[PDB]
Formats: sequence, structure tokens, C-alpha cells
Amino acid sequence: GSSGSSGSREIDYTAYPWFAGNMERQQTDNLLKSHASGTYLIRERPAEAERFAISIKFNDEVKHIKVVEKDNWIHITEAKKFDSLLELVEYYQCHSLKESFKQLDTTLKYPYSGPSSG
Repeated sequence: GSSGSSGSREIDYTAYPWFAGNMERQQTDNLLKSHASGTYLIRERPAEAERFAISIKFNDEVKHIKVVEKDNWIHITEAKKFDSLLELVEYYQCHSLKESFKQLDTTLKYPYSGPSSG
């Protein structure tokens, strides 16, 4: 129960096309693997502290990153703080993910499968 900090309106991550939510892991590596070497997506995980994740298809291998939410902040591997998930995404969207993971060098290019209605 964070005391002092309040929240009037939180950013809706489920409004973006690159939003996946609580999809099926296997489904992620099944749809991503097929996608191109630039398909990224953001999924959520059943946890109090870590309730966010990011999966991007790069190097013929689907990588799954974990998000940490502490002190009303959102970041990964405590390498860089961001006002919120949105920021963290917009950051890599242009800056390669090498900074956090050398082995991984890419930037959110295209979204995931996408919500196909109809």
C-alpha cells in the first residue's frame, strides 16, 4: 500500500495494437517464431511485483523479458527507470535492446499478430 503517491488515470496498454495481455506462452513462441525478425509484443504475468513482460522475435529465437514495478515506477533488470511501461516501450522503439541485453540487438519494429476481429 504505497502511501503518498496517488493515481488519477493510468495509461491503457490494452489500447495499443502491440498489446497481447495474458496470452498463451506457447502461442507466443508459435505466432512470434513465424513472424518476422522485428515483431514485438507486451504480455502480462501473474505476479504482484512483476505484472508485465515483453516478447520480441529476434535471432530466430523468441525472447521473453520481465518487467519490474516498484516505487510507482516501471523498468526491466533495473537498468533504466521510466515514468511507466509506455515510456519503456517508446524508449526501445528507437533504441536497440542491446543496452539491456547485448546478445539482443533490435528495436520494436512491428506489433504482434494483432487483434483480428471479424
